Amino acid sequence: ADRIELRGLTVHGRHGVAAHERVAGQRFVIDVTVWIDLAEAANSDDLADTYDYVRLASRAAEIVAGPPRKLIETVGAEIADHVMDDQRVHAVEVAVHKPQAPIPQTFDDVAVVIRRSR
Amino acid sequence: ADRIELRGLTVHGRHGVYDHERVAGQRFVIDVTVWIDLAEAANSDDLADTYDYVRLASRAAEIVAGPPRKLIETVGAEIADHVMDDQRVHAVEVAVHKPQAPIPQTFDDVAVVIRRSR
Amino acid sequence: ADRIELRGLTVHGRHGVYDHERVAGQRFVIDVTVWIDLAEAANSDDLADTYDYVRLASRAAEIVAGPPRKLIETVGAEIADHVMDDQRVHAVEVAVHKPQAPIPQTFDDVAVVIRRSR
Amino acid sequence: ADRIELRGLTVHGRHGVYAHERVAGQRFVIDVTVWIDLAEAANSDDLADTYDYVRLASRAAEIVAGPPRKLIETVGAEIADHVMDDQRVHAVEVAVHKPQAPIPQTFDDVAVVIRRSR
Amino acid sequence: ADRIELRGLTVHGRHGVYDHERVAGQRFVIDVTVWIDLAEAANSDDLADTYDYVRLASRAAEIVAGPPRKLIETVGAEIADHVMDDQRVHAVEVAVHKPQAPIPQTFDDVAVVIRRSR
Amino acid sequence: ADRIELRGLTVHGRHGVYDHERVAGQRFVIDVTVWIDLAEAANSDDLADTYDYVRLASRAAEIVAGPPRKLIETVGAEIADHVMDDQRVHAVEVAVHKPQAPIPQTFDDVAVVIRRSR
Amino acid sequence: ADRIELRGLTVHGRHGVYAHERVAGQRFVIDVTVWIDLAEAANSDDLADTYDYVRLASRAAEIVAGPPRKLIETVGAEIADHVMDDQRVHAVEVAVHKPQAPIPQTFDDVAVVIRRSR
Amino acid sequence: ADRIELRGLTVHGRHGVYDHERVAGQRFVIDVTVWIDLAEAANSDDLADTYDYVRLASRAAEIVAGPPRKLIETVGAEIADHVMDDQRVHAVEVAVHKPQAPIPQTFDDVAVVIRRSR
Ligand SMILES: Nc1nc2c(c(=O)[nH]1)N=C(CO)CN2
Ligand SMILES: Nc1nc2c(c(=O)[nH]1)N=C(CO)CN2
Ligand SMILES: Nc1nc2c(c(=O)[nH]1)N=C(CO)CN2
Ligand SMILES: Nc1nc2c(c(=O)[nH]1)N=C(CO)CN2
Ligand SMILES: Nc1nc2c(c(=O)[nH]1)N=C(CO)CN2
Ligand SMILES: Nc1nc2c(c(=O)[nH]1)N=C(CO)CN2
Ligand SMILES: Nc1nc2c(c(=O)[nH]1)N=C(CO)CN2
Ligand SMILES: Nc1nc2c(c(=O)[nH]1)N=C(CO)CN2
Repeated sequence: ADRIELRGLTVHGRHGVAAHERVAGQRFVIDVTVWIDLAEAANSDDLADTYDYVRLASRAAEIVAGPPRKLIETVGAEIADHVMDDQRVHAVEVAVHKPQAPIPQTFDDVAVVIRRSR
Repeated sequence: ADRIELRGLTVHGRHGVYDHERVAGQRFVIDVTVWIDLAEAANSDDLADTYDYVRLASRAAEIVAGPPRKLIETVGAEIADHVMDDQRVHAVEVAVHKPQAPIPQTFDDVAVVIRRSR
Repeated sequence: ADRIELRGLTVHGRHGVYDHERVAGQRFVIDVTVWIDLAEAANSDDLADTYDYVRLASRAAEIVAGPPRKLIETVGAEIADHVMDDQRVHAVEVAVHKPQAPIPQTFDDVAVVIRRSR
Repeated sequence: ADRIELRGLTVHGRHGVYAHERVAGQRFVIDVTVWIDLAEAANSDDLADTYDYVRLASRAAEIVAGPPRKLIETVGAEIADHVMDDQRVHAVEVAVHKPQAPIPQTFDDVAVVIRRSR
Repeated sequence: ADRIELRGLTVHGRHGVYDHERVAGQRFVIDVTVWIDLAEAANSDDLADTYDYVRLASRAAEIVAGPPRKLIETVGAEIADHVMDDQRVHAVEVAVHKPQAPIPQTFDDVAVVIRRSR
Repeated sequence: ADRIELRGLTVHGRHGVYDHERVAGQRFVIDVTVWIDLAEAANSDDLADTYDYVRLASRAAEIVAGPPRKLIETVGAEIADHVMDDQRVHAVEVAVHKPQAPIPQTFDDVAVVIRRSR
Repeated sequence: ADRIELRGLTVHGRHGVYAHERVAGQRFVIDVTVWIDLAEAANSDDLADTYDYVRLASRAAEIVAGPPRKLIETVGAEIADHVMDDQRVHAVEVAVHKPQAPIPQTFDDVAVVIRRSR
Repeated sequence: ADRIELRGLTVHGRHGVYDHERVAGQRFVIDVTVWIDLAEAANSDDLADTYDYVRLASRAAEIVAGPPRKLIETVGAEIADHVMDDQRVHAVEVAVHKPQAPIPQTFDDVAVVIRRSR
C-alpha cells in the first residue's frame, strides 16, 4: 500500500457559493494521499523514481490560491486531476477542508474528499 | 471513494438511559461521512449537484437537539436514515459521540457508529 | 487571587467592522476571569456566597449571540460591565477571541482582553 | 460497519516483562471497537438490544487493573474474548497502549491490537 | 518563584449543587501549584527537604473522590488548606476544573482557583 | 491590563546565523501583545479608537517574510518598534518562535520575547 | 488484523536530496505497523512468542539516525525489510514523516508509507 | 521582561528517589526561560550579544541525560546555575517535568520550577 501523504497544507483562498464569501476569503486546508509503487525509488535513492512531495505541495497551494470556485468539490478535483497527470500514480485522494465554513453551527471541520484512480 | 466529511459537530442534548441524564442533558459530538459521486459537482461547480454540507450540519443538530432518546444508537440511526433519503448517497456513517458519558472510569470518548448503505 | 475561570465559551455571532463579516457571522470564543473572594463560599458551601458560573456562561453567551457590534472590544466591555454589577467582584478580565477573523495571514488566534476593576 | 467505539480508557496497571515494571506499574490506555448490528437497538431504543458501553468500560478496566501479565498481548486477548462472549458481536478489536513503555527512545505510543471475529 | 506544579489530576467525584449531579457524578480535573523554597532540597538531594508530589497527588485525589460538596470552591479550599499544613509552603493555588459541567452552552472548561498564603 | 493579543502568526522566512539556514529557510511563528486603553473604543465602537489587528498582522508578517536577520531578537525588535509607533500604546511584547530550529535535540519550541514600554 | 503499532518515534537524522539538508539535519517521525499472529503469545505470555516492541524501536531509530539517504523512501524500505526478517510477520507498513521538510508552504506533515508483505 | 524561552526539551534520564525508577529510566521534559536584555543584540544582529539557544539546549540535555539525581529539583538547579554563569543573565526559570512519574493516580504532568536571580 505504498503511498505519499501530505497533511494540513494551509492556504488562504476565496472559494464559496456566495459573493460575500469571496470578498475576504478564508482558510483552506488540504490533504493529499498518492498511491504509487515506491520500491524502485528505495532501490535507486533517486528522486526521479518517486513523486516529489515538494511539487505536490506547491501545485496544491497554487490551485487553492488561484481562481475562486463555488465548490470545494471543484478545487479538490483540479488537484486530484493534476496528480493523475503522473501516469505512475495508481490513485489519489484529495481532502479539501473548510474549517471556517460560515455555518451557524459549532463544529471542528467540514471537508470533501475527491478520489481518482486508474 | 468520493465523500463529504463533517467532523465534531457539537450540540447540547438530552439522550441517556437514566432519568438523571435528561435533567440537564450533556454535550454530544457528531461526525457524518457521506459516500457520494462528486464528479458532476466538480464538473458543474453547481451546489445542486452535490450534498450541501450546510443542511447536513443543520439537520444533524436539530435531531440531536430534539426529542430525547434513551440510546445514542437511535439518534445516529435517525440522522443516517435522513441522509439516505437523498438517493445520490451510496452510504453513510454517523458517529454519535458521548464524551461526557457519566461513567466512573477515565476515558477520552465513547461513541456508536451507525452505517447505512444501498 | 481567588478567582472563577470560564474558558472557551464558543458562540456564533455577527460582530465585525465591514458588512461582509455580518452576513453569515463567525465563531467567537470567550474567556472570563472573575476575581472575587471565595472564602465564604468555601465555609458555607452555599451557591449564593459565590458567583454562579451557570448564569455567567449564559449571560456571556447572550451578549455574544446578540445584536452585532463593530469591535470585539465593545463586546468584551459589555460582558465585563455585566460581571462588575456584582458588588462582590474585585476585578474581571474578558477575552473575546476571533479565531476565524477574515484576514489573509495564517494565524492561530486574535483577541482583545478587556479589564475592569472597582 | 455498525460498531461501538470506546477510546482512551485510561487505567493504572502492572503488566511488563521486567520485575521493575511490577513494582509501581504504569499508565495503560485501552481502545475497544465492537462490530455489532445496532439496527434493532435503534428500533426499540432498548439498552438490552445493544452492548452496554458502561459494562464495556468497567470490565476492560477491571482486567487492565487485574492480575499482572508479562505481555500486553495477553491483556488484550482477555478483553477481546470477554467481548466475544456476547454472541451478537461479529468481531472486536482491542488495542492495548503502553505510552509510558520504559524504552530509551522518544516516541508517542506503542501498542498491540488483538482481533477476534467469527 | 520556586514551585511544584501538578497538572491535570483527573478524578471522578460527585460534587455539585443540584441533586441530578450526584446520581452518577462526573470528571473533575485538579491543578495544584505549591510555592516553596527548593534550594535546600537541591542542596541535599533528599526528598525530606521538599514537598513530595506523590503524597500531594494521592491526598488531592482522596479529597476529590470523597464525600460530595455542593461547590467546587469547597473542594479547592480543602486541598489548599491541606497543602498549607506544611509550614514550608509560602502559598498555594488549587484549580478545580469541572470540564463536564451540566450547562447548555458549549465551552472548553469552567474552574475555580483557590489561593491561600501566609 | 487592557490588551490586544495576536497568537501564532505563521510565516516562512530565512532568518538565522549560519548560511545553511538561509538556503531554504524555515517556519517562523509570531505572537504580539499590545497594551493599550480600550475604553474609548468600546464607547465609540469606532475602529479608529483602537489598534487595528488587521494592519498589525499584515505588517508583522511583512517584517518576518522580509530580508533575513541573523537573530530572531532583531526581527522581534523591528515588530515591537513598529507597534510603539502608535503613541497610544503603553507597551508591547513580541514573541518570535523558531519551532523548526535546526538543532540535534528533541524539543517543542525555542523563542525570544522582546518588550518595549513607555 | 492482530498487529503491533509503534507511533511517533522521533529521531534526529540527515536524510535529504540536497547537501544543505545533511549539514544540520532535521527531525524525523516514524510509525511502524506489524501484522503478525499474536494468539500464541497470549497463550503463553512469553516474549519469545511475539515481536519485541523494544527492539522494534531500537532498530528503527538506529536506521533513521544512520547513514543519510536522499529519500525517505529508502529509509522506510530498510526498516520494513528489517521487520520482514522475522518469518512470522505477515506484512508491515513503515511511515516515515518529515514534519520540518524545508518547503516554503505552510503544512502540518509530509510522509511516505512503505508496505511489504507476503 | 526581554527573555529567551526554550520549551519541551525531551531527554531520557534515570532520575528518581526509588531504586525501581533507576533500572530503565524515563522521559524528562525541560523548559528554560532566560531573562537578559536583548536590545544590544537587536542593534548588532550579532549572536555574541545574546544568549545562544543552541548551547542552551545542548548543555541542558547533557545535564538531564547525565548521572541521575534523586530529585528533579537538583536537576533543575544544575541547569539554572549553568545559565547564571553568564553574567549578562538577570534571572532564569527552569521547569523539570516528569510526565511519566510512577504514581497510581491519573494526571497529565508533574514538575518543579527552579528560579535564580541576582
Ligand atoms: N458539499 C458542499 N456543500 C456546500 C459547499 C461546498 O463547496 N460543497 N459550499 C457551500 C458554501 O460555500 C455550502 N455548501
Ligand atoms: N451502547 C450503549 N450503551 C449505553 C447507552 C448508549 O446509548 N448506548 N446509554 C447509556 C447511558 O445513557 C448506557 N449505555
Ligand atoms: N482591535 C481591533 N481591530 C479590528 C477589529 C476589532 O474588533 N478590534 N475588527 C475588525 C473587523 O471586524 C478589524 N480590526
Ligand atoms: N510485543 C511486545 N513486546 C514487548 C512487550 C510486550 O508486551 N509485547 N513488553 C515488553 C516489556 O514489558 C517488551 N516488549
Ligand atoms: N462558582 C460556582 N458556580 C456554580 C457551582 C459551583 O460549584 N461554583 N456549582 C453549580 C452546580 O453544581 C452551579 N454553579
Ligand atoms: N538567542 C539566540 N540564539 C541563537 C540565534 C538566535 O536567533 N538567537 N540563532 C541561531 C541560529 O540561527 C543560534 N542561536
Ligand atoms: N517523495 C519524496 N519527495 C521528495 C523527497 C523525498 O524524500 N521523497 N525529498 C525531498 C528533498 O529532500 C524532495 N522531494
Ligand atoms: N517534589 C518532589 N517529589 C518527589 C520527587 C521529586 O523529585 N521531587 N521524586 C520522587 C521519586 O522520584 C517522589 N517525589
